[PDB]
Amino acid sequence: SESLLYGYFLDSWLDGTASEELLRVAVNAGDLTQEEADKIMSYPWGAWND
Amino acid sequence: SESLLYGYFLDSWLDGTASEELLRVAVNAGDLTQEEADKIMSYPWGAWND
Amino acid sequence: SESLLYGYFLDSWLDGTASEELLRVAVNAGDLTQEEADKIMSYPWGAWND
Amino acid sequence: SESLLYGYFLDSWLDGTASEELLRVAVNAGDLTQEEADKIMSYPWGAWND
Amino acid sequence: SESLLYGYFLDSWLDGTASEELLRVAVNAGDLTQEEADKIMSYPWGAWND
Amino acid sequence: SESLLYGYFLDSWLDGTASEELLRVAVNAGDLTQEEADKIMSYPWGAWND
Repeated sequence: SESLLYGYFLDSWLDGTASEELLRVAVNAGDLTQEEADKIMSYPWGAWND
Repeated sequence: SESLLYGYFLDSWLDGTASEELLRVAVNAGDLTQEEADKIMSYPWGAWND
Repeated sequence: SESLLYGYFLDSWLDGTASEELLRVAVNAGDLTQEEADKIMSYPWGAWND
Repeated sequence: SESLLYGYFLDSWLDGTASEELLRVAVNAGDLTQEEADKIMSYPWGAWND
Repeated sequence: SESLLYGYFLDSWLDGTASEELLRVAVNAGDLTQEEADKIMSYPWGAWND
Repeated sequence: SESLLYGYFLDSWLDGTASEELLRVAVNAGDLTQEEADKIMSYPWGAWND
């Protein structure tokens, strides 16, 4: 099952506030797994603003 | 029982921010089941903005 | 106990965004029970905007 | 322990959106206990807007 | 562990909406412990608006 | 596992509302561990506003 903040970091990618770097900071923080970051990046960045 | 982000992706369809493609990205990500996507699409898209 | 999205659909009725039809779509989706829809409709629709 | 929507209905009283009637509709709906409604009404109504 | 509404009442203190009186109403309501109120008051009131 | 308010205090750092002092108040309150504060500070402060 996913990290507690997966939905939070996925939302920030989809609303265009998060960057590639931020997600990696979260990976090294342990708030996301590497696999989760790669999954979030598979979404259209800033899709909510389209 | 539903995927953790079902209510999140249902809300984005109902508020008119999500698209058909986005839901399918979530299906292949494993954040939604195929059945859940098809269920969300059964709702009036952008119903909150009506 | 109630469906996960009961509080969500109750809020949308109370803030005047949801309709009678939408609640029934949710009933047939299985995101609300028939009894839950009938309960939500017992509230003043758009009570938050009054 | 409290009804799931206690914090929701307490917030609506504190932000000045809920009324005495609404809380009682929730009591008869079973979304709040009578004791919970009486507790919420013990707070300053619309305290967040003060 | 903390009362369900601890994070809610802490947020209202930090965003400058809650007062000393409100927190005490919550103490007597049983939505916060006395110790929790005293803890919340240890934060800079309206810190989010600074 | 993390303190209940970790995601809350991480969000306030990322949206630029929280300060170094605030996080330390939360450390001494016991709403965050020292390790959690140091982790939150490893993120770009006010990253959501960038």
